[PDB]
Amino acid sequence: SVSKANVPKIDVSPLFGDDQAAKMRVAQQIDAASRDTGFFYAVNHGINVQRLSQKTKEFHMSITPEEKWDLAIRAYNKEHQDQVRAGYYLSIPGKKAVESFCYLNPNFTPDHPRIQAKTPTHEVNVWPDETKHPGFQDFAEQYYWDVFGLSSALLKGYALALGKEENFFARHFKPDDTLASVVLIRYPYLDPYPEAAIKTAADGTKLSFEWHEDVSLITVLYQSNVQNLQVETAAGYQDIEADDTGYLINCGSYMAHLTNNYYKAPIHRVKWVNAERQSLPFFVNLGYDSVIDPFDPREPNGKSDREPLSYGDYLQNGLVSLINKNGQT
Ligand SMILES: C=C[C@@H](NC(=O)[C@H](CS)NC(=O)CCC[C@H](N)C(=O)O)C(=O)O
Ligand SMILES: [Fe+2]
Repeated sequence: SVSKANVPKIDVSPLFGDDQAAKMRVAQQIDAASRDTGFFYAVNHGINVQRLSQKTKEFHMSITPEEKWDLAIRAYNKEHQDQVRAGYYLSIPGKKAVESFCYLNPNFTPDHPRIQAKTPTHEVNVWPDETKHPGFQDFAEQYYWDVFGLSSALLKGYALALGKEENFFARHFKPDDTLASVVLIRYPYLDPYPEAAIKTAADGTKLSFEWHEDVSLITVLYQSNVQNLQVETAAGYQDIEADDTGYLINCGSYMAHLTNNYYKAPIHRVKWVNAERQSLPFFVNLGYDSVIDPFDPREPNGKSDREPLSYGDYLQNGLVSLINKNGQT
C-alpha cells in the first residue's frame, strides 16, 4: 500500500486574537507539523470557502477562448510581453488538461512605484470584461485581502513556533508591496483523458504534476474534495487527504533557506485523477527587497552561515527553475 500522511488539523483562530498562551499552543502545533511531514490543515480560519469555490467555478466554466487569448500570459500570447505571471494559463485540448488564472497584489497599478520603475516580478493585473463576468474582479480582489489576512495570522504562528516575536515574518508581508499571488486552477474531467497530460513517476504512479518544493515563504491552499496530493518521506510518498473546509498549509523553499532546513519545504506531487476539481493556492511571498537573516534553531547560539537572500531575487530564480523542471503550467 501507499500509506497515509499525518496531516493534523490546527485551529488557528487564536492567531487573530490577544490570548498569548493560546497563540503559543497553536505555534507548537505548527512546529510539530513543520518538523514531521510538513503539512497541516488550518481550520477555523474565518474565510468563506464555499463563496470562493463557487465564484471560481462560475468563472472557469463561462470564460470563452476569445477571452482566454485576451488575458493570456506571454507563454500563450506573444502580444502580451509584460504578462509573465498575471493572466490566463490555457489548456491545450488533447495535450494539456490543467488551466488557470493568476493575479497579483491589486495595489500594483500604473502609478505604483514598482510598476513605474518596471521592477521584475511586478505586473498590473488583467481582468475579464465586467459585463461577461459580473462581480468576478471584486470577488477576486476581496479574496486576495481575505487570504492575505489569514496568511498574516499564520505567519505570526510560524514566527512564534521558531521562538521569534510574532512579527518576525509578518513585518515583511505588507499590502503595499507583497509579491503574493493567487492562482485559480481548474483540473477537468475528460473522457478520454489526454495521455500527454499524464506523467509516470519512477515509482509507477500516474501524475498531473511532478515532484517539487514550493517557491514561497509558505503556501496557503484551498482545494475541492478530490484526493490528489502526495508528500515525500524517507519511506516513499504518502497520500494527503482532502478537506474542502480547511486550508492546507506548507512551507516553501524560502522558509527552508531562512531556517537552515529546520523547517523543510516538503517535496510533494500531484497524482493524476480523472475528476473535475479546483486548486486555489495563495503563495505567500514578501516584498521585492525583503531580506530575512537566516538562523539555525538547532544551535544554542542560533547562528547560521547562510547568506541572507533577497526575496525578489529568490522569487525570480524560483519561478524560472520551476518552469524548467516541471514544464509550462
Ligand atoms: C499548489 C498546487 C498546484 N501547483 C502549482 O501551481 C505549481 C506547484 S505549487 N506551482 C507553480 O506553477 C508556481 C506558480 C506561481 C505563480 N504563477 C506566480 O507567478 O506567483 C497544483 O495543484 O498543481
Ligand atoms: Fe506545490
